[PDB]
Amino acid sequence: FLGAAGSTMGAASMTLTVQARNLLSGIVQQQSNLLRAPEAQQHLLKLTVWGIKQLQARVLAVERYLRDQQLLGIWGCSGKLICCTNVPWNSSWSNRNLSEIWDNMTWLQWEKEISNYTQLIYGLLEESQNQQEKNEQDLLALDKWASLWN
Amino acid sequence: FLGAAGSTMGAASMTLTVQARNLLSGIVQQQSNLLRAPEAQQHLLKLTVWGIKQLQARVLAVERYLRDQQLLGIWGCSGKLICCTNVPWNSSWSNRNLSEIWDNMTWLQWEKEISNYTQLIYGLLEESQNQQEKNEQDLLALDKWASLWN
Amino acid sequence: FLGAAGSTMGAASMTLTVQARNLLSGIVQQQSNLLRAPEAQQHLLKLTVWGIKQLQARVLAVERYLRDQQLLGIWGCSGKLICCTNVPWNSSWSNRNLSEIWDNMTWLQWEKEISNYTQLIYGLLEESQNQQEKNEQDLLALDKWASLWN
Amino acid sequence: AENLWVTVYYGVPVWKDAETTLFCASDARTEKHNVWATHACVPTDPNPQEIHLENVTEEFNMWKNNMVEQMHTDIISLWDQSLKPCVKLTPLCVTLQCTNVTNNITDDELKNCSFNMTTELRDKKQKVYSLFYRLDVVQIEYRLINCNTSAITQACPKVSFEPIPIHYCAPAGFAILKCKDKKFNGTGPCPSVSTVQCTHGIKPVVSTQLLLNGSLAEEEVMIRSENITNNAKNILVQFNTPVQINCTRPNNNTRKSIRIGPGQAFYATGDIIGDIRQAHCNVSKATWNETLGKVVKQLRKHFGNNTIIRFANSSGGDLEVTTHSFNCGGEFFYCNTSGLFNSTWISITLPCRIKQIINMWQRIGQAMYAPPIQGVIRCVSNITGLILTRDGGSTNSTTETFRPGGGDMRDNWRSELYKYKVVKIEPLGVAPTRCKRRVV
Amino acid sequence: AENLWVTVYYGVPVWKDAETTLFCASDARTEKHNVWATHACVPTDPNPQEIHLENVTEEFNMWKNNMVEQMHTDIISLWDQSLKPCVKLTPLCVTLQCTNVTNNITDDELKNCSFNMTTELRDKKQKVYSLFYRLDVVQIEYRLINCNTSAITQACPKVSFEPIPIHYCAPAGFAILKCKDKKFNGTGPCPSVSTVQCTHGIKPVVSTQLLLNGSLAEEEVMIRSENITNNAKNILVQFNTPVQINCTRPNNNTRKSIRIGPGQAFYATGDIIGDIRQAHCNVSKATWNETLGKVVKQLRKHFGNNTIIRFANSSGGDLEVTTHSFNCGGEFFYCNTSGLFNSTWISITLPCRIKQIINMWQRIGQAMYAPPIQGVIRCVSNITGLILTRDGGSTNSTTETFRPGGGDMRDNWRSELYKYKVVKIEPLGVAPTRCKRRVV
Amino acid sequence: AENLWVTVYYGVPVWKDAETTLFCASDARTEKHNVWATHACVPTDPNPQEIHLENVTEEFNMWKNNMVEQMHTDIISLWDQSLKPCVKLTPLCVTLQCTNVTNNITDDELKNCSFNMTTELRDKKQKVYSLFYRLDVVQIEYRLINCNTSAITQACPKVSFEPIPIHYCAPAGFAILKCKDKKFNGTGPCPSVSTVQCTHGIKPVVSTQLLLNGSLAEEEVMIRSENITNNAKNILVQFNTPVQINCTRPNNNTRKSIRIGPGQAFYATGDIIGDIRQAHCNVSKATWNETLGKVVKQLRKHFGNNTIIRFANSSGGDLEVTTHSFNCGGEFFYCNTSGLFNSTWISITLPCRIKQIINMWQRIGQAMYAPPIQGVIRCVSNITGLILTRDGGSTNSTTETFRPGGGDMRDNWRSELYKYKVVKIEPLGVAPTRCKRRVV
Ligand SMILES: *[C@@H]1O[C@H](CO)[C@@H](O[C@@H]2O[C@H](CO)[C@@H](O[C@@H]3O[C@H](CO)[C@@H](O)[C@H](O)[C@@H]3O)[C@H](O)[C@H]2NC(C)=O)[C@H](O)[C@H]1NC(C)=O
Ligand SMILES: *[C@@H]1O[C@H](CO)[C@@H](O[C@@H]2O[C@H](CO)[C@@H](O[C@@H]3O[C@H](CO)[C@@H](O)[C@H](O)[C@@H]3O)[C@H](O)[C@H]2NC(C)=O)[C@H](O)[C@H]1NC(C)=O
Ligand SMILES: *[C@@H]1O[C@H](CO)[C@@H](O[C@@H]2O[C@H](CO)[C@@H](O[C@@H]3O[C@H](CO)[C@@H](O)[C@H](O)[C@@H]3O)[C@H](O)[C@H]2NC(C)=O)[C@H](O)[C@H]1NC(C)=O
Ligand SMILES: *[C@@H]1O[C@H](CO)[C@@H](O[C@@H]2O[C@H](CO)[C@@H](O)[C@H](O)[C@H]2NC(C)=O)[C@H](O)[C@H]1NC(C)=O
Ligand SMILES: *[C@@H]1O[C@H](CO)[C@@H](O[C@@H]2O[C@H](CO)[C@@H](O)[C@H](O)[C@H]2NC(C)=O)[C@H](O)[C@H]1NC(C)=O
Ligand SMILES: *[C@@H]1O[C@H](CO)[C@@H](O[C@@H]2O[C@H](CO)[C@@H](O)[C@H](O)[C@H]2NC(C)=O)[C@H](O)[C@H]1NC(C)=O
Ligand SMILES: *[C@@H]1O[C@H](CO)[C@@H](O)[C@H](O)[C@H]1NC(C)=O
Ligand SMILES: *[C@@H]1O[C@H](CO)[C@@H](O)[C@H](O)[C@H]1NC(C)=O
Ligand SMILES: *[C@@H]1O[C@H](CO)[C@@H](O)[C@H](O)[C@H]1NC(C)=O
Ligand SMILES: *[C@@H]1O[C@H](CO)[C@@H](O)[C@H](O)[C@H]1NC(C)=O
Ligand SMILES: *[C@@H]1O[C@H](CO)[C@@H](O)[C@H](O)[C@H]1NC(C)=O
Repeated sequence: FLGAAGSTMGAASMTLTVQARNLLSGIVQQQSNLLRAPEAQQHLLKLTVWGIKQLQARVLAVERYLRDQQLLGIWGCSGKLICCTNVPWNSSWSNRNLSEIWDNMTWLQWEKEISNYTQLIYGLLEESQNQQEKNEQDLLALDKWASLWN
Repeated sequence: FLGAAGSTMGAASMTLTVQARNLLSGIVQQQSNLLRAPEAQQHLLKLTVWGIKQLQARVLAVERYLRDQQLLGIWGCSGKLICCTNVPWNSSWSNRNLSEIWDNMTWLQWEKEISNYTQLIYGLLEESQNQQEKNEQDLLALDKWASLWN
Repeated sequence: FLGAAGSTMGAASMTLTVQARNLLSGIVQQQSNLLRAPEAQQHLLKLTVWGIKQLQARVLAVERYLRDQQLLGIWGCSGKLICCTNVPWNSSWSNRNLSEIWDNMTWLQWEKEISNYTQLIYGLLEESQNQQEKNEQDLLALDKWASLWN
Repeated sequence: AENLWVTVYYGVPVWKDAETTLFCASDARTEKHNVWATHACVPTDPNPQEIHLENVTEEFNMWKNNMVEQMHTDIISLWDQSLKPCVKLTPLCVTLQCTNVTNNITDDELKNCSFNMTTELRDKKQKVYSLFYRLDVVQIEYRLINCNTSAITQACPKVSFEPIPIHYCAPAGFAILKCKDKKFNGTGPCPSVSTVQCTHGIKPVVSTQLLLNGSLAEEEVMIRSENITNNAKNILVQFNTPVQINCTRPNNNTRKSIRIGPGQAFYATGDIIGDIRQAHCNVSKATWNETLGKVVKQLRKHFGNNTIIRFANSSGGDLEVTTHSFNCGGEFFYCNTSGLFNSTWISITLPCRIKQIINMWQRIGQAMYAPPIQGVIRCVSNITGLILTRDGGSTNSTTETFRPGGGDMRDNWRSELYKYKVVKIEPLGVAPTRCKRRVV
Repeated sequence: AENLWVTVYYGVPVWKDAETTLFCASDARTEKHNVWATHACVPTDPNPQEIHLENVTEEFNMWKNNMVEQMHTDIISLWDQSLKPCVKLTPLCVTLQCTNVTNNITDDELKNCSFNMTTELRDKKQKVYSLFYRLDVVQIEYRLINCNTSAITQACPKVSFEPIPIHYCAPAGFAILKCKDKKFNGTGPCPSVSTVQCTHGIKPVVSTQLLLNGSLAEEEVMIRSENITNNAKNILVQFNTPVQINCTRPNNNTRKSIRIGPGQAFYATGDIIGDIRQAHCNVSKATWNETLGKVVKQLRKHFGNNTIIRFANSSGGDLEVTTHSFNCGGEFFYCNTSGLFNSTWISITLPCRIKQIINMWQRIGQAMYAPPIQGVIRCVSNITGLILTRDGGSTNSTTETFRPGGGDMRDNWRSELYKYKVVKIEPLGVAPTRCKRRVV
Repeated sequence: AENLWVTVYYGVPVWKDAETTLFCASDARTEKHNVWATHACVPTDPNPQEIHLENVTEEFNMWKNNMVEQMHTDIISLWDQSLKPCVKLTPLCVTLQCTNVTNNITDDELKNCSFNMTTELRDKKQKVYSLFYRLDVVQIEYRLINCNTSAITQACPKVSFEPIPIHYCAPAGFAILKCKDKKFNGTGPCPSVSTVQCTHGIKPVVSTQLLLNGSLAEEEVMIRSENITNNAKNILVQFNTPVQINCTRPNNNTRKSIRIGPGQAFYATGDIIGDIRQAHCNVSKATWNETLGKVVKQLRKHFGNNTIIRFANSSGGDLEVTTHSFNCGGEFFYCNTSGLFNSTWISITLPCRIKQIINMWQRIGQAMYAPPIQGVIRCVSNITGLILTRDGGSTNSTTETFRPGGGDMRDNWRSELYKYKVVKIEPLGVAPTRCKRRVV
């Protein structure tokens, strides 16, 4: 868990070689402590201080842990931990050397590079994913027998 | 958001050309107001009126926002915002002209057409999706080398 | 619901022929009773005994109902109710006759067989699913035109 | 044609009418100890994104609306939650030796009462100055009116009573419709609707018989009822002109702090500076005459253009069904508004009384005690309409009589949640098309 | 064979025994102010879909069951939540000048007490009529029994005490098993089980020594114990025959309302109409004799067919371990049920006393005060079994002695949650097959 | 090169600093009625998996840390939740006829007071023995000090006050950083950090002017401040040597139980065995001299190596800003620690007083009453540092003066949450690569 966060993306190219360095299961295996004793306390006590503070924190992790699954679903990438797009590396003017990136730059530094236009990338993804591609799939509803590829 | 709900399905064929007119992200981006201040209040107050009324409303949107994801998973359509089936337009006796439908009829009016048999459609989908198709996929576990397509 | 749990896996090979004998929708359709009256009570009462006991039980089913969806996502099996792997039936030394298994053995008895090494299987799945396969997919990013299959 | 194939569509813009909880939203500005702010429940209130639809004639209703009950039950719950941690006044229900006051004009009045009190070390009691009104004491020489009913816990003086406006925001998976048709009366298909995520600023004021600060309509002053036919239905009316009510209370009203037992201070009215006059509200007779003319001219739309008479309140009842009652800066007024209703068919002062001990402002049972306010009280803002009743009876053709009824509080917020409706969102839709899956 | 390949299966019908919270479910019928209904917690209670399995012999247990503690801790929590907003009676613990009553037969009795009370304007006290029982007052002329322990807050009279049946419904991801084997004694592998989503209607009655309205077994009247070997274990027995108990209280019992301070009324027993008789319950001696014969004939199954004697409930303890105690229409009875136990080996009245001040019905500490009931009290329904104790001792072979023990309340609901069990659902299963993925 | 293509990466190990709620975690050991344990909130506390990172220099802060407020507001909330269901002592604020005690040495003292009390049947009062201290009674012959402020509800005697250590565990989607740099002073980039899921054992002690049982640093005894430049900033100092404080209270302190009204016992100090001596704490002068030398030698690192003088805490003011105050086994000590501060530039006893009525240990308003402890009180453990203030003023070059300030409680937990920080986890990252989708 977080075992090579301090590494560069080249030395975090091994993190994507492993289960994103166990980040996603680490999002959900941290719930197992509060999964293990929310009920096993047998006390009356007439009142609960953590009756909301745990429960507010518990559903906070779920909604945050579902916005990404909703976002990977909207980019056709649900289930795939790593997937490429049809949108290229666009005119986003953080254009540079590849072996500057995947050799010597940390992910945190990589975040510091493209902290701007991140929402611009995020709107850009669903454009090619649905607004051209899904209607291109509806264009694959012909099934001719004599004049397919005219 | 909801920008062409009053339109016909022909003029809501542009809604499916866009992100279902931003309906699905609109289901989840409405959570961001209560995501932004559930904790930022720094008050003691000894008691919470919205300590349950928000929390009951919060998990109501999650379970409703998960029954559909569970239902698209059961029809093999998880991730796909639009997908067709193997069940055809069956003997459901709301049979009519296509360019009556995808030209001049609102989605609300379309709901008024097939308000009945909607659960009959919903049971009909999982029949062809699993009860024939998944065992047909288990029939693709042969891998012969000399007598494949006898 | 649970209609052939007492059956052997051979007579629960019909359970996988149906919607896992309606187990997954049964996980979520049991929520519909507490979906139907959490709010329809119109009483003041100044205090709630089930204000936490329902809500703790409600989000307990969600997190348990999401760890599996997270686990099927990590094995590339999200959406697929039944899927095979690339990991074979390994050196797990519960090695036996197939028509001993899929003819005469209950699922509960089958659980009693492989209660051990179950976590060993679970770690074994993500190894072939990501740590070889996803980087093999990154090895499919070449697109040559004259020397593809050298 | 060929056999079509059903195709799911996830995110279809359809809706059903449903019922669910909403939540308040307001803004920050310290002293968030307001009894409705609950220390800024959702203090965000972001920018109001509003989206028109323009192609849908969605029906509405105001007499089957669910949001008014959620508004009503949250107000009483925000009331008692504010009133809980304050001081109980159960040692105050004792015998009172009272007498009148003598410094100024008659027809105001007040009572000079004293009692054995201050209860400080459980052992020493004192004869205490106090100055109470009428309409809160009864003879047997005196006792408070509420001692045959329940307890009389007082208000905390640090909290306020200014109804700062709130916003009801829909939760996820729901939407708030909003009819933009400027002549939508009460109930029916609205042609021009729009969608918001949160409502506008809604001041939760409380007033019988005259609703104040409102949401003013357009120049057709609207008439709202469930049905005109039944005489036993209140009639709402909405204005378009902000008529002013210059209310004030004349006196200077010195406070006097009393120690009761442990650290529980009690505030009683000290002896005032000594100019005992009447509480009153000045209303311009000209503008009031013009507003009634616009009202009666659209009242004649509903039935024959003949013989409109207006009356004072009838069948007696408690203050709160007869006088226009409200508070002004945490000081609760009761004005005999008889002098507004003569027969209109072709500056005004108003005598305002003051209670200090108030009942539960809807219910019977528990009752609060208002602390006094120092200085001179004066406040003024707009009216937005009235609550009227058609009497009917044997008047088969003529002499149509109206009296300003209205005792419920839900009809206040019915006059502002009329142009809103909540709908659930059903993002799952199916349709047949020409696509079919490629079965492997 | 070839190397197989592991294949996941999502939704496998397996289960593990687990522990989680459940929730009540009942039906609607106004006056939902019942102390266990909590104003209709889940008022749906839909149609009971029940599914048999027929091919599984699942083990059960009743002495390690978890649902009885969840039933027990919810009852005490529903108790105090009902008892919270009512009137405290801490001004009642005073000295009482008492005397007897003289109108009717002896061997009933009551005490004519009076005290300085009514405390209305904090300043005026009154000598008040009251009529108390015995078994709730002690000498020093008198005081209440509970004033050396804690407070004595009374019941709200508007609530009821009829134990309307509830349904425990499982949450999602869990299931409720149900053994259908009609001779499953207490613990072991049940051959015929079935699954429900909710339990049946369970009346949460409270009774020592004789459990009423029950869930009656089949004609083999069952014997339930943890082990017969240990003498320090209570023995449950279940009936198959609804034997009747015609209980009544004779007198007419006039109420008398007392004002205490602020608006806190207090209800005391006024002077009754004047026919002071005894509270009693008539039991048919014939049917009672036949039921014991069925009991002893299956008691001889567990050990040698010789010398069965039954005895009076064990001497000593507090009423609640000796008398069959219960309530009838909000009136709490204590009947010396000595006259049911002679040696059976080969109409009956019962003297019922009445307490009014009750302890916490399990605990020590806080204590409630029952208000009186007007009119004549009479109620009747079935029994379903007893709680017995084997004495053992030096009786190595013969003279087997039983006395109707039982002081705990959990053994009531153990007699109805015996045929239920909760299991979690583990929908993730793996198996090797002949399929392998087509690697691209 | 060719045009690259953006590729999402789910689970990137990046973080942002954020703020969220945490939760306690401890272990089991009955008698979990500890006022901070809240009956074992999360009683798991599993094995502490700790992971180093070694390649990141992450910044930290201790003066902008959020966890100390979450620690501070949970302690006061765990305080009042413990203090809620106990006995109120509002009948105790009465007049007290007091006199001195005469058995032993002067300069200790105590007052022999008696009052009309025991209030048992609302009608009989008694003259009651009591034995109070000084510093909690005032003349007018006497009354308690807190009767001009609010109520004086006492502690439940069954609960304890031993600060058992707790663990703050992060929720899901968050992580707890931990700086391992042994010379990280207060704020800046820590070169060697590590990640934990839960903190270590943190004893929530409460002590002014001398923080006890701590988390001792390494042999460089660290100096912590927001900035040295401003004189109006408290200075924390951390030790490396567990210096001992043998504290004790001499007397035997007999308890005396009093019945008050209903079942509300009250515990007052009975007449003791009769050896009235002084409460004191012995400190070894040698080791105390050596620790100050290490302190001043690193104090000279921050500014010129000249003229260090230490002082008493001025004159006047209250106790809690002047005396080192704490509790020892539920008995609250106040020691004039003047005798620790002479000018250091080149066994000790301490007079400890005892209050029994305590204020709210931060606030004004409600106040608790400690019950007495039977027997002889003695306890001893380590110190870990002090809270000092630089005076400054006109001392432009020399005579540097320090006095042991510190009145806030947050600076206690600032001395232990300095090496921790919470971060949210952002698992969504994008990067351009050479892969492109195969569009069908
Ligand atoms: C009628 O509308 C007014 C419009 O704001 C509501 O607020 C009241 O406004 C008056 C100003 O004319 C306030 O009076 C004075 O405000 C000054 C501000 O500098 C303050 O320093 C004085 O102490 C004094 O309060 C008044 O406070 C304010 N609130 C109230 C309760 O009168 C008013 O609420 C509306 N009235 C009704 C019945 O809806
Ligand atoms: C024994 O079983 C009965 C079966 O219902 C339980 O309910 C009691 O039923 C009797 C009817 O024989 C009720 O008495 C009368 O009911 C009429 C209905 O018209 C009502 O108007 C009268 O005021 C009177 O209540 C009785 O109320 C009802 N409840 C009680 C608490 O007796 C009864 O609860 C069962 N007893 C036990 C100890 O379980
Ligand atoms: C200082 O450190 C000690 C280390 O444990 C903290 O705990 C106190 O330890 C002493 C032992 O020297 C306890 O005294 C006695 O413990 C025995 C155990 O057999 C018990 O039977 C006696 O009744 C007596 O309590 C003491 O209880 C315990 N707690 C307290 C509050 O003194 C101590 O808390 C630390 N002091 C401070 C101010 O942090
Ligand atoms: C207010 O506007 C609504 C818009 O629908 C009118 O409502 C209906 O109008 C039709 C046609 O006039 C009548 O047949 C119905 O009886 C009306 N229903 C109701 C509930 O009023 C309505 O006429 C307008 N006026 C009033 C006074 O409500
Ligand atoms: C009740 O039925 C159960 C069904 O299993 C019996 O339980 C076990 O039976 C076997 C075989 O007779 C014994 O060896 C075990 O000791 C029994 N266990 C227990 C806990 O009883 C049981 O014998 C039956 N009778 C009783 C009185 O429990
Ligand atoms: C404590 O260590 C920190 C580590 O960064 C030092 O902090 C900064 O150090 C630089 C270089 O000396 C200064 O320019 C900054 O002004 C320092 N900032 C702060 C907030 O101190 C710091 O000097 C060290 N010492 C102290 C007493 O804080
Ligand atoms: C409404 O329908 C008209 C057709 O008359 C069309 O021109 C217009 O774009 C539609 N508007 C919306 C919002 O659908
Ligand atoms: C139980 O097993 C028998 C085989 O003896 C089979 O005939 C029957 O269908 C099975 N029932 C169920 C519910 O699995
Ligand atoms: C009253 O009406 C005036 C005129 O439009 C407006 O400016 C003001 O905001 C209204 N409300 C008050 C004074 O509360
Ligand atoms: C008692 O037994 C009879 C006979 O079966 C039954 O009809 C009745 O419902 C039972 N319960 C009562 C009277 O509460
Ligand atoms: C005090 O210091 C000693 C010496 O390291 C240590 O063993 C002990 O645990 C410390 N804490 C106490 C006595 O509470």
